[PDB]
Amino acid sequence: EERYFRARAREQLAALKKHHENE
Amino acid sequence: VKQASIKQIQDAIDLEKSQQALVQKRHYLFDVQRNNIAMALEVTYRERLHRVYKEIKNRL
Amino acid sequence: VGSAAQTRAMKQVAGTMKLELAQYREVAAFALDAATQQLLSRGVRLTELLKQGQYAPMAIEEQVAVIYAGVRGYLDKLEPSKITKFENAFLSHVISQHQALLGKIRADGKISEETDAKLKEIVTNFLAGFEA
Amino acid sequence: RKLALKAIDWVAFGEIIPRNQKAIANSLKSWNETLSTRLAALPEKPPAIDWAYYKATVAKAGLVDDFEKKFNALKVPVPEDKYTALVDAEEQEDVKRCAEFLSLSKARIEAYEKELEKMKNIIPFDQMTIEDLNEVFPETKLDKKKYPYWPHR
Repeated sequence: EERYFRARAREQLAALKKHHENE
Repeated sequence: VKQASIKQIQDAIDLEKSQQALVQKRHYLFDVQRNNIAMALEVTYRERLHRVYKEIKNRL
Repeated sequence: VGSAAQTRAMKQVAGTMKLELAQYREVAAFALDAATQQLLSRGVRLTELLKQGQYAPMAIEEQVAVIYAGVRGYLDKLEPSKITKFENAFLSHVISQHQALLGKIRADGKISEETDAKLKEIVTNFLAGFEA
Repeated sequence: RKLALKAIDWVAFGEIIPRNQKAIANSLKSWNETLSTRLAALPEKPPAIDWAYYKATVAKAGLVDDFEKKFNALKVPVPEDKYTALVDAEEQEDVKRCAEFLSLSKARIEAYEKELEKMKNIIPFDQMTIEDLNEVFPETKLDKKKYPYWPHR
């Protein structure tokens, strides 16, 4: 569980940065 | 074709000049040899004083 | 005690080692490369640093230096099997050739910008020279 | 005893000619580090030989006084260096080789400078004829006789 949920946070942060930069 | 020839000549000159520098600092090896042999020789000299003093103390 | 009685210099390098080991323990036991491989690569190095011999305690500043070398990542390339020899040789060399540096840390009680500048050069040079 | 050694840069030390000498340098690293560690371990000053006064203070002092008189007559030899001349021997040969290398390299550099200067000065190819291009660069020849093209086909 630690590994699997360590993997997704990078994608979520990258998409947050892209969304905020876009608008 | 002409430009390529120019590049080749420049590369040869730079290679020779670069190789000149490394020759200058060749002195370091001899210093290492000298220091190693001198220190190694003095180390055994000190132990003799230590040995003689200890041998003297035990007898008393 | 909450580290109320502890030298200022040691806190800087120990508070950061706490997090490294806490995050190493929660993942690196399974009876990717971006996060997981680096995490246990650092953790296996950090574990080996804490081993010690018998009848030979150390002064505080030497521990500060040896932990400072590990925490900053200067030893993330060497194979973990050879860390102890590096520790011993580096400690002997630092004790002999750099007696003035330790007194600065002992007297001040904390690290400084000049001290931090000196330590990186010393560590990189000795690491380069120490490959045997 | 007192020592006067020379500080070295091992990073540049590895740059010196290592061919067929890697093993020698590897041994030298061990010797240089270990001998320094051993020297630092023991004090250079001689140990405390003040026991003779203690022996006088010690109740058993009488014949020990004669033995101390013998003790003051003790002498310790000093080893003599033998490899010092051998190290100095190779330096002259290395210096001669370096001088020869410098001379040859400088001659080659001057020749290359002349050739580069020749290459830089060049006609803009509009006034050039076929022969002058053969002068500047090697080009076709007449080895394939009885041909209207001479291209090696």
